[PDB]
Amino acid sequence: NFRSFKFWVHNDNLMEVKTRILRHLPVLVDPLINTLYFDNEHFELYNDKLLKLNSAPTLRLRWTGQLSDKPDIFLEKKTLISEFDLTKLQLKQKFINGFIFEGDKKFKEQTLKKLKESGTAGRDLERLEEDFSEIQNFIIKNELQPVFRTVYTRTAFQIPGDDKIRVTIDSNIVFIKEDSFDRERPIRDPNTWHRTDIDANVANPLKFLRGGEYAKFPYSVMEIKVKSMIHGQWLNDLTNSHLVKEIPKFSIFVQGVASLYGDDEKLDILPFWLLETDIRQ
Repeated sequence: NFRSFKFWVHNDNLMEVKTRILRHLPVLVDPLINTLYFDNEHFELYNDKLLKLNSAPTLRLRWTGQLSDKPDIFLEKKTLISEFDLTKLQLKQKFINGFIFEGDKKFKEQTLKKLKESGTAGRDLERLEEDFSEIQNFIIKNELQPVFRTVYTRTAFQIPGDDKIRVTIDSNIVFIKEDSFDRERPIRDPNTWHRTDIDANVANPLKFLRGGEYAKFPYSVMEIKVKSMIHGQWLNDLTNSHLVKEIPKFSIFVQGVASLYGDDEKLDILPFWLLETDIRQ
């Protein structure tokens, strides 16, 4: 309450797993989700998240669909305190560079000003202000920058107004480098919050992606957030089944860093989840 459990699901079992969940939870009803994770060039956040030091926050920009359609963009900081705490800010696209590269305070200022004018309670205005400051200071203090993106499609299962259980399955998971590490020819321009090729509004925006710039993850990732390892019993039948493979402490952030940069001599440590196994057997 609330506990998170993560599983890998083989493509061969994906449809059966979905049909089983659907018997107990309605499904929300194609667009890619983009999650663009931050770290510094020493991979400190990755190191902490894997060793489990310093509350091990992760930080990402998240938006759905094609950046062209002007989606909402979230900047989200997640920290495990038995319970994950999430600080989530909605950022207007054109302020992102200033906010993450230049310590700009003006988007916060304008936002609070508007909300205050329209009648948001003081206690709320103040909480929002703390959220802005905590995320920006986190970025500045630790020299965080956008490093890599995960892209995937999500199927989400959830009974309205019911907290007990909630289930997501993410498929088509791909990791893509988006760092400004190289002083010449950085993948992402150092003053631009995202690499601009893959977000271009064109037929194939992945045209210029190089092999060493992406990695595919082979399984779907199912997360069950509950109020198996650490009404309720379809859950047991499912998760004690050959159909899902529970993976204690799985982190998509850690996996993406390892998959992309492990062969590039940036990392001292790698996760060992125990992907040589056939997860079906």
